[PDB]
Amino acid sequence: SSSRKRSFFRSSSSSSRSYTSHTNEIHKGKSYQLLVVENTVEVAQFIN
Amino acid sequence: RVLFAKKTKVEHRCTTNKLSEKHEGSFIQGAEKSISLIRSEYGAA
Repeated sequence: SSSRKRSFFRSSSSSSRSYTSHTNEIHKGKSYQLLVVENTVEVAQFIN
Repeated sequence: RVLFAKKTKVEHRCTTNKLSEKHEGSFIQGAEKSISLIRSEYGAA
């Protein structure tokens, strides 16, 4: 804003204001798992 | 101005405002499970 008025005297005023703000967030959360189970043969047994 | 005098008045005012916000969403997920039974030891492959 600037206002200038002259009524037998010279007057001048100047005002400037600037504001800028930036905010950013990045996230990533991953959880993964794999369970396996085997059972061999070993043909022998205990029928004794 | 009229005899005799002089008056002058000037006023100026301007404003400007701008705002921008952007957000994006993307995620993927998938699960796969399996079971089996098979009746020499070479077949374990």
